[PDB]
Amino acid sequence: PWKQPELDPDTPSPIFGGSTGGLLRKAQVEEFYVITWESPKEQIFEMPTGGAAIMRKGPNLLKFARKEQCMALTTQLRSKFRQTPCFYRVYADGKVQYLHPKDGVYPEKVNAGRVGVNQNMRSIGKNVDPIKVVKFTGSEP
Amino acid sequence: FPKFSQGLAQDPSTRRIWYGLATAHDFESHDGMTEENLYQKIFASHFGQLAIIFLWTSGNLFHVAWQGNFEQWVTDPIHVRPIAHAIWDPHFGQPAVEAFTRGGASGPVNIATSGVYQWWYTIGLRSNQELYVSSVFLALVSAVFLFAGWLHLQPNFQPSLSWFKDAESRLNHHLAGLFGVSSLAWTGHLVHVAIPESRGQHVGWDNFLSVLPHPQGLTPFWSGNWAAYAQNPDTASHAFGTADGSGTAILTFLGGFHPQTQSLWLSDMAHHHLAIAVLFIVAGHMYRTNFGIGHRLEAILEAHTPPAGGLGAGHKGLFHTVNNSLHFQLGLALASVGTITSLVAQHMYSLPPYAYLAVDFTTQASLYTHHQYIAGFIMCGAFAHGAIFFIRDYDPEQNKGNVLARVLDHKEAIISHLSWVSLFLGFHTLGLYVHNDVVQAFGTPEKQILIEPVFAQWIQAAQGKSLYGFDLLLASSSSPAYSAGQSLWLPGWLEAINNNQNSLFLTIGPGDFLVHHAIALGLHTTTLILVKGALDARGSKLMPDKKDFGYSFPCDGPGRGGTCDISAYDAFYLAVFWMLNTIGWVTFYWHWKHLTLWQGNVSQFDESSTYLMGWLRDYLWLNSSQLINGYNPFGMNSLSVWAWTFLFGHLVYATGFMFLISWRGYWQELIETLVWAHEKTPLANLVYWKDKPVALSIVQARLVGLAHFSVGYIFTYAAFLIASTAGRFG
Amino acid sequence: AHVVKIYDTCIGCTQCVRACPLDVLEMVPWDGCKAAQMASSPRTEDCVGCKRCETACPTDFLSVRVYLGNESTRSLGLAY
Amino acid sequence: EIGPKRGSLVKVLRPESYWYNQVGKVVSVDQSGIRYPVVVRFENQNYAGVSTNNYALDEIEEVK
Amino acid sequence: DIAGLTPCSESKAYNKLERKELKVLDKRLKQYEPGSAPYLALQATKERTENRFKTYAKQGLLCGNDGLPHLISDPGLALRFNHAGEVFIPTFGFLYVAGYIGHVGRQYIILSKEDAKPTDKEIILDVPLALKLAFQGWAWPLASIQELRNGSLLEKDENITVS
Amino acid sequence: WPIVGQEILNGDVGGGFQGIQITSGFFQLWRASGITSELQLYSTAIGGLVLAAACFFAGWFHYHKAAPKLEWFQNVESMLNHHLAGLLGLGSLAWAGHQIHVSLPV
Ligand code: CLA
Ligand code: CLA
Ligand code: CLA
Ligand code: CLA
Ligand code: CLA
Ligand code: CLA
Ligand SMILES: CC1=C(/C=C/C(C)=C/C=C/C(C)=C/C=C/C=C(C)/C=C/C=C(C)/C=C/C2=C(C)CCCC2(C)C)C(C)(C)CCC1
Ligand SMILES: CC1=C(\C=C/C(C)=C/C=C/C(C)=C/C=C/C=C(C)/C=C/C=C(C)/C=C/C2=C(C)CCCC2(C)C)C(C)(C)CCC1
Ligand SMILES: CC1=C(C/C=C(\C)CCC[C@H](C)CCC[C@H](C)CCCC(C)C)C(=O)c2ccccc2C1=O
Repeated sequence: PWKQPELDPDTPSPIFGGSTGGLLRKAQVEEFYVITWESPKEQIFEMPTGGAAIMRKGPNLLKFARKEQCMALTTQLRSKFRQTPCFYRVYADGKVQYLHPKDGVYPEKVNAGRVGVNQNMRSIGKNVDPIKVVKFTGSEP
Repeated sequence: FPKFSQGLAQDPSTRRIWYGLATAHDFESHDGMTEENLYQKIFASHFGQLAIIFLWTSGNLFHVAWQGNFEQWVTDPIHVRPIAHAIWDPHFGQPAVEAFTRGGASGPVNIATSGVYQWWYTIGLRSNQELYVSSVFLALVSAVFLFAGWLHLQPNFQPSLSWFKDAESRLNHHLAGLFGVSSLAWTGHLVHVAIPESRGQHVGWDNFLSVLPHPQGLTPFWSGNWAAYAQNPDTASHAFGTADGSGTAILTFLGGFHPQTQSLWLSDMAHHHLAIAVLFIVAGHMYRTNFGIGHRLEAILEAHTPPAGGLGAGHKGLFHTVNNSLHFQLGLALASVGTITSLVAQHMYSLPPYAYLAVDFTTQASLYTHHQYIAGFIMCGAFAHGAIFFIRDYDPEQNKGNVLARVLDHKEAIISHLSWVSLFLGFHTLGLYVHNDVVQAFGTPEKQILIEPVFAQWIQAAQGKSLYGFDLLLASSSSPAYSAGQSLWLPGWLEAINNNQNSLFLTIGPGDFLVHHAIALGLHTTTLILVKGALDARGSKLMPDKKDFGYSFPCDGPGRGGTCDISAYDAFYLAVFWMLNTIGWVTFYWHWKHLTLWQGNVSQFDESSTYLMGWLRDYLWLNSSQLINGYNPFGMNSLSVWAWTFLFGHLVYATGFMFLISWRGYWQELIETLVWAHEKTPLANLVYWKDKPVALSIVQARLVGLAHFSVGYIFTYAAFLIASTAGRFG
Repeated sequence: AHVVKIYDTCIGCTQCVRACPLDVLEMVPWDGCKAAQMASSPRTEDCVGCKRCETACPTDFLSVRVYLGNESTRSLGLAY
Repeated sequence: EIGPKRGSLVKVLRPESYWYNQVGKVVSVDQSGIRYPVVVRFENQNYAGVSTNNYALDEIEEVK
Repeated sequence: DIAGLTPCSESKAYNKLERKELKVLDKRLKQYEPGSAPYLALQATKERTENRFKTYAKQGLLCGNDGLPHLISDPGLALRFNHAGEVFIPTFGFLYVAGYIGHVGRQYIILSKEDAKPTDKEIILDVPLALKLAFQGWAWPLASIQELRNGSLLEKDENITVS
Repeated sequence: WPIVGQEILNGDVGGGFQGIQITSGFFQLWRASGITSELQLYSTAIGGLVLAAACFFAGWFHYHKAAPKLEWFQNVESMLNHHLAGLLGLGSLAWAGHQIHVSLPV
């Protein structure tokens, strides 16, 4: 984006009684993920882990243990309610990382700033046999 | 923990522990590997398997001599039962030790089934002292090999790569010394020791120098009168231990069996391993090694190219392919060893080589099934290790136009013409059994389609069997083949084959016909599954590049309609089910045809083996009576251990169905639920795993479930085979 | 710790990018196609191995391949 | 014109392809320097369900 | 005779099996009355059984020690010892019928593929065309060798391969 | 029927009759109700074909010709009222009529 939005760790959360699909001991020790978005009204939405919850008008914040749990929610909000979520990654040390709209534009739209990675300039197939690379790793690279 | 692989050590789950064991002895995929270090690590490991063999043999000798009845068995071999090892189970009760002490020994014991008693007794062992002395000998030889695997790994004594890739020297030394000289010495043992021990003379290390094998000595050998050693053979009325009816011969060509011990003449087997030593020493001097004379291997392959071009370039480019590919060399060895292992099974039951083995009915069975089940496992590895060659060690540009590329080019024809034979035998064989099952059921047993195997009966007539009346050359006195070998082998051979109380060329009927064709269904379709996994290992239309992934991977995903079980590992996986089915038919047919012979009622097999209810009624249901009553509510016999094992295999077989039917995704969601409970529990949460728990992988479950499958397939039949035959004693 | 390689036959459909839940794939400009787009795989550390990307590529044979390899906590999809 | 004519049938020569040594109609051809310009359409589906694919000049040849 | 097999006429077990299978019906026939339908049904089965045994004996079949007829497959022994109808002749009776099915299905496949939408012609058949080919296939061996000698039977490397 | 084998299945059941032995308990059902003759079974069969064609006819009528609306289906409280009283209630009362008036004396 213009600039990465820093994390506001104190924002209101949705109205959700709780469930058993929440966070486990891995979260405090290794890492966990949090997602933010801004809603115009009070609505109901399905959580990835558990049941239904009620959003809040204004900013909202959740905490998840997996990136798929977060991106599963973005696909729901972008489609059903047509919003623009953004989620981070929090380590146990307190470090924070801004992941998904890393360029500000979603990945399915091009942008001039991006640089290609893992781009082979050949056709699928048309690559050396494993015997040529028998004693080190990799036939595709 | 895996030091050879850093990729798995970083894995936090339990997949590290499982995959660390399975990839242990796969040296090629290890980290920091080199072609030179590979051969050295193999050469050292192959010393290890020898160390376990010589120790495994030493354990049988000691545990037999210390706890067995070898001294008592020789005096009355027929009636006395052999003893393998004693029993100490404190969870027994008093009725069990009274039942398991059937042997002459004080405590309970296990009756042997291998047949080592008949083997050791034949080669001249008649005491327990001689077995103690031998068990020490192999344990020394075992330790020597362990010292060599360590010694030949050191900085010095470390063979170079050129030393391993010297094929011409390996053939000459191994064909001449390992095969020939060893066969020459074994003849030296049978002559200097065993034949005297049969004829009463006690020969040992004390007196083998003073005692002559022949009265004349070696003066016939130098003079050229080599027929003096075949002058006075042993008579028919000859006891195997005593000198009553003995002779002076050491090399003879009598042919046939010995009358008392329905076994081959020792003087023949002595004469046998001599001639084998001569051909193998002669073949050893063939290839070229550090002298001007000799053949070269590469020059031969390049030459045998047909001019017209039916094979293209021919056998060119193959020498560097075989010599550099270890998987190629391993496929040919297993395919050769796996076939030989079947010969050992087919040629021993018909030609008993040991004394008092034909009478031990339980022992003949296990030796047949043991080798044949091994022959299937080995032979399924040849194709599997042959498929890995196409992925890892195959170079198309080097092997261009040769036979190996021309096979891989038209593989669609091979796999297709194979599928015809499997389908053909499958429809028409089953249709006849089902045609006979029904028409028996409606009370009309004469409408069955019973076809006589004329082509096989034509052979037995051409090999001395006068029952069928074809009157072929060797069943005809006027032919030259009868005239030749009339003085040599035929009087002893014709007497045995025409005797219908031995397993030498048994009578054949229409029931034997259907099974030999049903066996053909197994080999042709089992080969189809393994051939396909090999030729389509490099690529398929569904997966044009399998070679990039590897031999074993789960799948390529649900896309393209589904890609489950495509890899060559999954072809080997499915063939083992057919290997076991095929060997089961082969082995069921051996047991029942022999039981009817031993029970005297051969008509049981001929009339009932034509329809499938006979197999379920007369073979399985009937012979499972004494076994199933091993532990009754009234009491328990000595067969209780077999009935327990008989269920133990019916259970292990079923547990594999879990890993085969139920797949991973059901379980990983379940383990996630137990993880939640372990953390939310008040006191158990204080304990925490070091490695994260996850369900078993996809490929692991196919392996695990196949092990639980095959072990029940084997433990179930072993109990039935031994219990059915032992309880009836015939 | 999986490997994702995209090949020369991409046509800029973006169906691979839309399908991946974990945001491993993104679109980058390129001069080889009509659409003037190409995929990329900058962050394979977050890859999981679902092979939904391969399912969406409409080519004769795939412009995207997931070559499975060494596992990890993120790759095994472990919430714990 | 750079390549084969519109509506012309051609035979494929990619070894990887489901349509190898098979015939298909040329739907279109791009003349902007693209590596794989020739668009081809076949009647038979592949394993996924797609009946079109862009091939190259060298990878296609005349029918039969 | 051949292979140590007796003819079914001279065998004792063959007649033993006849006396057995009839004794079962005679015991079963005692229960019912003479003029009832169960009596007529069993008497017919008795009549068929007596006919099955005499016809198999009249046909020069070979019965073994068990008393059941055996078949011979080599055409040499079959023709030499007059046992050709058993296996050797039905081999040609089948192959005429089996090739009939191939020559018919092969022609329906080729002809429908020369038109538009051949996929619909498989699930929704052209019955007038199928009957036409089905009554034109009496001489399929002629057309096969005609098509082989001509060369329009096989395709020539216009087929998909995999590598 | 008498073709290849297949007549031995018509076992000696008893009663001047031979056929397959059933295990469905219809004979005891037809005796629990008053049924002494075969003529009652014929008429009962012709009734089923008549009622079955009506049921098939209704499926065409109540779909192809005159099909109800979603409102008619959501009238759930009327179903239970009719299906309890009408179907289970009167149906059991009617059977008692057959039991009382016919099956008991027979
Ligand atoms: C009368 C003339 C004559 C004949 C008949 C032959 C015949 C032969 N020559 Mg030969 N040759 C000749 C003159 C002749 N030669 C002369 C004048 C020279 C010059 C010196 C040579 C030099 C020569 C060389 C140098 C070589 C031969 C070889 C061969 C053999 C294989 C050739 C071939 O194309 O494979 C036949 C082609 C095939 C493609 C094989 C088809 C395989 C079938 C279809 C597989 C079926 C399998 C299936 C499982 C079957 C069912 C089995 C089931 C019942 C168990 C063949 C026996 C080769 C040889 O020795 O190999 C044995 C070889 O290397 N020839
Ligand atoms: C009793 C169980 C059983 C049976 C009957 C089969 C049968 C077959 N397997 Mg198989 N298989 C089994 C268990 C079994 N398998 C198990 C447990 C495994 C381990 C996973 C495998 C693994 C396996 C592999 C990996 C392969 C096979 C193959 C084959 C085929 C071999 C060709 C042949 O002889 O066909 C003819 C034999 C038959 C017995 C035909 C069955 C049909 C009969 C005639 C009945 C006809 C139907 C009848 C008219 C009634 C239908 C009415 C109904 C529709 C209402 C055949 C269809 C191979 C194959 O397909 O190659 C061609 C192959 O590659 N199987
Ligand atoms: C001859 C009178 C007739 C005609 C011409 C039609 C025509 C039509 N009906 Mg209609 N229908 C009829 C009678 C008729 N119906 C009757 C009597 C009923 C009450 C059951 C219905 C109920 C009905 C419904 C509920 C629907 C239609 C639909 C349709 C349309 C699609 C037809 C189709 O897919 O064919 C199907 C052709 C068949 C031959 C189906 C045969 C099915 C039989 C009953 C199964 C037999 C069971 C078998 C013997 C058991 C053994 C199997 C074993 C494995 C156990 C079409 C306009 C559908 C529609 O509106 O289109 C979207 C629709 O949803 N009809
Ligand atoms: C001369 C014999 C020989 C030799 C030297 C090798 C050598 C090798 N094989 Mg090979 N193989 C052989 C015979 C041989 N094989 C045979 C006969 C078969 C057919 C069954 C195979 C089938 C085979 C396959 C399918 C594969 C190999 C692989 C390998 C490689 C090592 C894999 C490894 O470390 O696994 C170590 C594995 C283990 C330690 C696990 C084995 C556990 C077994 C299955 C459990 C047995 C049951 C249990 C103990 C019963 C107990 C009874 C209970 C009641 C108490 C290596 C090159 C692998 C390879 O090259 O990968 C690319 C591979 O995938 N082999
Ligand atoms: C005379 C010299 C000589 C001798 C005796 C040997 C002997 C051997 N070499 Mg060897 N070798 C030699 C020279 C020699 N080598 C030279 C000069 C080189 C360099 C070119 C090598 C390089 C070499 C390598 C690189 C390797 C060997 C290996 C082996 C061993 C093979 C494994 C084994 O036990 O098979 C035993 C086989 C037999 C005893 C005979 C054949 C068996 C068949 C099946 C016949 C069966 C007969 C009969 C039916 C059996 C009945 C049994 C009875 C009890 C019932 C064996 C001990 C391997 C090794 O180190 O293993 C540890 C190995 O990897 N060799
Ligand atoms: C008439 C159509 C037809 C023809 C001419 C062939 C021809 C052939 N098939 Mg094939 N096949 C067909 C249909 C046909 N197939 C169908 C429908 C199936 C799916 C069940 C198969 C499945 C199949 C397999 C699995 C295999 C063959 C194989 C073969 C070859 C050897 C013969 C054989 O094993 O027969 C086997 C025949 C069957 C197993 C059953 C065929 C089904 C019926 C009997 C014929 C179809 C008639 C059709 C419906 C009538 C349409 C008439 C029209 C006027 C309406 C041969 C080239 C083998 C091969 O790979 O080649 C070497 C082989 O292994 N076929
Ligand atoms: C896939 C593959 C592989 C594998 C292979 C295999 C495994 C094989 C099989 C095969 C086999 C395993 C074979 C067998 C053979 C055998 C035979 C071929 C034999 C025969 C014999 C004969 C010739 C004989 C004759 C005679 C005599 C001598 C006398 C008597 C009579 C008679 C006639 C019997 C490899 C590794 C190479 C690699 C590549 C791929
Ligand atoms: C077997 C069968 C059948 C036949 C039969 C039937 C099923 C019949 C019907 C039935 C009936 C036949 C019924 C009836 C009923 C009736 C009723 C149900 C009545 C009652 C009444 C009431 C309800 C009451 C009355 C009253 C009173 C008492 C008082 C006042 C007045 C009133 C009115 C209220 C069919 C073929 C179809 C089918 C198959 C099987
Ligand atoms: C039950 C089950 C599991 C879960 C099973 C588990 C976790 C059991 C394995 C762990 C237990 C604790 C080991 C039990 C001990 C064994 C009896 C002995 C093992 C001996 C080895 C150490 C040699 C899977 O992961 C799975 C995966 C794919 C297909 C099917 C299945 C499946 O069926």
